[PDB]
Order: sequence, then C-alpha cells, then structure tokens
Amino acid sequence: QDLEFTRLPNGLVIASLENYAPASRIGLFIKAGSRYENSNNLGTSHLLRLASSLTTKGASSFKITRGIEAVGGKLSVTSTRENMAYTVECLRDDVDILMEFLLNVTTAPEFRRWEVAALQPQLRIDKAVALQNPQAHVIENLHAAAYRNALANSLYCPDYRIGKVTPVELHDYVQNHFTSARMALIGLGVSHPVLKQVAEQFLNIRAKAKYHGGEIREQNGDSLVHAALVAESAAIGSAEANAFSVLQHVLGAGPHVKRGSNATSSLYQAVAKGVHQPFDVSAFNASYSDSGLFGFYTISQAASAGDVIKAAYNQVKTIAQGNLSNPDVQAAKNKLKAGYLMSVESSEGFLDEVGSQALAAGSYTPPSTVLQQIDAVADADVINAAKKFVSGRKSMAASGNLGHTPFIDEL
Amino acid sequence: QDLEFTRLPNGLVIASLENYAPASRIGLFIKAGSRYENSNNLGTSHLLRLASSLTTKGASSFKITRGIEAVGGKLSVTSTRENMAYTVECLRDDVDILMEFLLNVTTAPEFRRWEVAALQPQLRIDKAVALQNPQAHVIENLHAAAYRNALANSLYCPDYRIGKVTPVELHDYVQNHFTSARMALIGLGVSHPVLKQVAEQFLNIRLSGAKAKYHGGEIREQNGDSLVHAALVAESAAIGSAEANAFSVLQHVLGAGPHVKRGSNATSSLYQAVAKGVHQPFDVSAFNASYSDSGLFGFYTISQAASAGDVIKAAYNQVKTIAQGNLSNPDVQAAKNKLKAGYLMSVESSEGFLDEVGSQALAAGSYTPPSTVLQQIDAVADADVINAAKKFVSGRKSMAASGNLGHTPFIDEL
Repeated sequence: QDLEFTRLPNGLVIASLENYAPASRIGLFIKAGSRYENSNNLGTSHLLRLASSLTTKGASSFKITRGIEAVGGKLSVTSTRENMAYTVECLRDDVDILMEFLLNVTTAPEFRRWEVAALQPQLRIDKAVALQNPQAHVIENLHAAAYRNALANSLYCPDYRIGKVTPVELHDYVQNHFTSARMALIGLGVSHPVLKQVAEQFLNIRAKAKYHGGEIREQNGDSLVHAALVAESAAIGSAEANAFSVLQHVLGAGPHVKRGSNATSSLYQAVAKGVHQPFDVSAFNASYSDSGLFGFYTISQAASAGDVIKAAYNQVKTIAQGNLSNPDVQAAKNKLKAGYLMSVESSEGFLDEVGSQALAAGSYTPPSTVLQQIDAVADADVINAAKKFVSGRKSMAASGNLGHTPFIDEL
Repeated sequence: QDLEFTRLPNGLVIASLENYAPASRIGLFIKAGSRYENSNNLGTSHLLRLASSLTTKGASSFKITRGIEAVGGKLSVTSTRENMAYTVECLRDDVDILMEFLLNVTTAPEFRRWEVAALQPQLRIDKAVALQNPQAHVIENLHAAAYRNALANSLYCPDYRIGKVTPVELHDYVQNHFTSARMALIGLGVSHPVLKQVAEQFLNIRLSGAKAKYHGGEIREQNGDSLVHAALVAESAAIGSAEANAFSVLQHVLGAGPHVKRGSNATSSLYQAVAKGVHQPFDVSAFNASYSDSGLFGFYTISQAASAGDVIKAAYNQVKTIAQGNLSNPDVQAAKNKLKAGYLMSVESSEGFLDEVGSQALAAGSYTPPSTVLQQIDAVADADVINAAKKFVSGRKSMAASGNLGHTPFIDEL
C-alpha cells in the first residue's frame, strides 16, 4: 500500500500505511521538546517523559497500566530537544483501546500533585543512569556552549529543580505547546479514516537557537578523555545539510564492520598514522529545524588526546583546502544511502522518519527522492562544507583527565 | 622594638619583633598553595589544611591536640592559591612547646593511611560549608576560566577525588615543596636567636611551580536562587608592581565595599552609577586579586534575576568612562586616603600584621615598612589609574556567574 497523508484545518496532520502487519503501531509526534523550556521551568520535559502512565480525566493510572498489559501492548516515550513522541504497540484487534489510553495521557491529563511528587526522585535515577554513558555529559555540556537559550537546554532535569517542578508549570506547558497545530498523528497497520475519526473527535483542540560558541571542561577521574569539537551547521532539509551528511561519512561516522580497523575512515586512519595507542573517533552531525551542529567526537587517553584532536582537525582541514576525490565522495554517498534506508527498515525507525518530516514538512518525502538528493550533492559543496567547520567559530566540550588537553584557540 | 630579619644560606627566612605582648604568635608561611597541584593530585592541599593535628614522628595526634589545649594555645591553618600558613598562639611562657608541635607537623609528619582515610569525608564538609557563601562558587569558577592550569586550581578538593587522595601524593607533595628555600618562619613577642636556634636545629632541610597562563572565558552555573552572583574581570599586574598599586587605587575609586554601616556608598562610582539606572535592591564592588605571577581585577556583582543585565552594563560603563579620561585628582586623592587606611587597618592586629610580614618575606627579600608603602601610594599618578582602566576595557575578559541567568548577558554583549 501507499502512505496516506493529509492535514486538518486546525493544523493537525494524519498519515496511515496499512502494512498488513499483525501488530499495529501508532505514534503521536509533536514540537514540544526541551528547547521550548525557559530558564524557570527546566526539567519539565524530563518529568513528562515519566508523567505518562499517570492519572487522567479519562482514566486512572492503574487502569492505564493494566489495560495496556492485559492486551500485552506497549507504551514508550521518545524525546528530542525539538520533538517529543508518544508511541504504542499492540495487535490490530486491540487498536481502539490503546488510543483511548494514548489520548487521555496527551489530551487531558490531570497531573494530581501527589503522584507528581512521588515521581520526582525518579528523575535522579533516569538521569544518572543515562549519564553512566559518558557521551551524555559531553553532548549536553556541548549544546550548553554552542548555543545560548533554546537548543542549549538539556533534556535532563538539572539537580536543583528536583522536587520543585509543579503541576502548574506542566498544565501551562501542556496548554502552551500541546496544540493541534504542532501535532502529527501516525499509525501503521491501521486505516486512515479511523485516525480521522479519532482526531476529529478528540484531538480537535486549540525561541531561537542563537549560536555563541564556547567551551566546557569537566575535569573528572577517568583514564579516557571524551571530547568533541564542532561548529555551526545548516538546518535539516537544506541541500547544504546533505553535504555535511555526506562529509560525515567521508570522515567515518563509526564502524560498519565488527572490530574493523575503519579502513576508509580518514580520521581514524589519520590518527593512526600519528598515534599507536588505543583510541576512537567519528563524525558528529546534529541537525535541527532552526540550526544544527557538525564536527567530530573524540575518545582518547589522558596523555594523548592533544595529538588525536589535532590530527582529526587537520584531516578535515586538508579536505577543506581541496584534497578530496570523487570516488571517496561516491563511497560516502553509498554509505549515506544505506544509513537512511537501514534506519527506516523497521516499523519503528520508519515511524520516526515519517512524522519528523510531517512536523518539519507539509508532506512525506519518499526515500527514493531522498536518494536523488544524495546524488545531487556536489564534491565542492562538501569541500565548502569543511571550510565552514574550519573557518566558522567553534564550540568545544570535554570530560576526563584533561591534564594534556588543548583549548579551541590552540587548534 | 624593630622587626629583626635575616636569611639562612639554605634559603630560609626568619623575622622577629618582640612586641612585649603577653601572648606570643608564630607563623610558618610557605609557597605551597594550590597552584602547585597538577591535575592528578588535586584536593591535596585541602587535605593538608586538615592534615594538621595528625600523627608525626615527633608525637602522636593525641599528644598534639591535648598538649596545645593544656596550655590553652591555638593552631590554625590558612591557605591561598600561592601560599600556605601554619600559625599558633600561646603565652610567651609556653613558646617552646608549641614549636615542637608545630615543626613535627610541618617537618616530619607520617600521614599514616588510616588516619587519612578517616579524614577524607571531612573535605565534603569544609567544602560545602564554605560554598554556602555563594562567592566561593563564583570566585573558584572564575579562576577556572581566566587561567588555565596553575592559579586556576581550586583550593577545595573536587568531588571525584574524595577518598582517592593517597599518603603517597602527600609525602611527594611535602618533599616536592616543603623545602627550606620556600619557607619563612615568623614570630612575634619572641626573640630572634630563638627562631634561629629552632630553624638551624630542625628546619635545616633541603617540583617547580607552573605559570598562570591567562586564557579568559566564561562560566555560567545556572541554579535556583533569586539573586544573581556574577563577576567580570581582566588580566592584571602581579603584586609589587607600581602598576598593581594603580589598580589598588582604582579599586577604591570604584568602591570596594562600604565604610559606613548601611551607608549608601556615596562615593562608590559604581553603586551610584547603578543607582541612577536601577531602583531595585542591588550591590556591587571592586574586585582586585593579585599574585606573584599575575593577578586579576574587575568587579563583583549581586543583582536580581531580571535586572543583572542592567547592573553589569552600568558598572562596565562607569569603568569605561574613567578609562576614557573622566577622572579628577580629588576623587583619586580620596581613594588614596582609603587605600592608606585599608593597609594600615589590616596590619593593625598581630594576626593581620603577621600575614603582611611573611607574604612580603616570601615575595621579597626584605620587609617593606608601612611608611614606605604609603609613599608608593602617593607615587601613583592619575593617568596610570586611567591606563589601568583602559586595560580592563581593552584586555580580554573573564566572566563567571551563578543564579537564575534568564536575563544575564555574556562577555561579547558587554
């Protein structure tokens, strides 16, 4: 079948693709990420990721939990700095139940304060777990430096707001962003007019990422240095941004082979020529509706990172000068064509690509057309892309034992 | 009497001033602050501030504690990023006891590991107490930005080194910096050759320091607090330079805190300049830090969350106008009278005097009498004070804050 798609006069979107799968899948995306938080109501969105499965006007927290598990369904939340996502899974004989539970969470939650207060310390858990993975320190402390207010906001609540988030801020945040204009309802293995029936019946309701640059240095006790160095980018959808996406793979954005030596990654090889001590490196490419970021992510030892980062910085530098050949670029295209299609292979990874476009575009982009956009990329744009990285103002962030780590200006 | 002074061939210094006070006072200063810590052995000096009153080869931790208290003496430690200080108080009939305890702490401590491990969590206390006073966040997070390695080091141990400081690092830090070349023994109400007798007998003993390379930058510690604490500074002149005295004058011209209780700081150009714009509770004052290698100068800020962006610009402009040339002699003459007072009032006590004696002694080959210091104040020209302000405006900046920064600017917006 083909992906249905439309829009409501209230600005709401619907899609549908009856894949004939046994298990349906429905996902309500939205533009209510963490960038929409001011300095006052921080940690709000982290509470909302957990505020699902709470009391509603349509049902209680107990009915929701068991009513889902009785049919063996699923309920999961995903967030980005821009977008949020409420998603379900179930069998297509059980769609109508999960919707009634889904919308009561989204549309009309009550957020009774005691349930909220019992939920606050869960933040300390979900945060500190995900910060075991050291990248989450770096990336969060990185966006705090590159950008000022909006996209610099953390997905994860800071420590001082714990037990201070009110229901008042939530309902405000609900009413201020959970609007039909910002939403995009999506369903797979499901018919189109059903979601029309649901949305018309129920969902029919009512800052800038200013770049600054800078640097963070989180000295900690750990033998490995985690570090990143980036510059301002192009927003998603620009052909300019596709050039970075190509440039990302030219440098090598992680191994394709298990335990491979990353033979084609110009960075990992360029570092290997200088360094002979365990390391890792890869291309970082973040994109957003207003802006994005590009550069590379670093892992090294405490007494060798100062060599690794310079080598990566020079490899990008040579490519900006003009040192780049077509087949190298053609290879990165074949990678990018693969990275996209392999992402949307599953129902889930597909589902993220559908509504992201739907919120960021007035229509779904078929993947075949995306492949055409890849081929449209010129090698010179990829070079001018690298020029921006070198010439543009930088943003930096690290964590570890920084006894030998340089700064921006030394690079 | 007059302040005795000399130096030993091993590079050790002694002074003495028999003030005929009932209570003696002795202080062993040294160049072993926090700048001498690398990234590996951080928190070391914070442990040493507490590692006093531990076991030694000369005595046990119990003997030291009670033997002092039995005579009602005192033992206190002071540290700076450059210097440390071990000081005592006692009655002059009880000098020889406190010395034997003092030197055994300094000269030959054992640092037996279990006592050390029982002492580690005390760091979490002494730190977090002093960080109740919000300035300590700002100032520490400030030096981390202005400077790279040496003076950027915190006096206070970071959280990850807790329970990881070894005795090995200490004895190394002892042997690497507790040398006779870096010390300066001082005693008041005490005779000179006594300290000569002690030092020659005991202190006659044997890592280099690092540079305070300036970088600039900014820190922004978003927290839940209605008040914004903030600072903005630039690179300075080291202590002893006549250049540095100009800042010290410029410090008082702007107003480095009230002289009157609850006064409106009538002469503080900053507090008045802010007052012309703002009509909501605030505070501001001149910040002037100086060090042997470098220093810092600027101003410290306190404002509300939704008004600091106006306060800092007003202070920035008041300094800016003065750099352009807007400055008169009697305004400058007033700040001199302040500075002449701030110095003399500091060295009024035996204690505040004692810090001024040995600081010079470590940073100079001889004591500077205060009368000569007053001459150096009068030597300052108004134009140097203006060129001083030019450096603040023209030089690269360093910034730091803490609070609700919803409306707070950056360096570049200033």
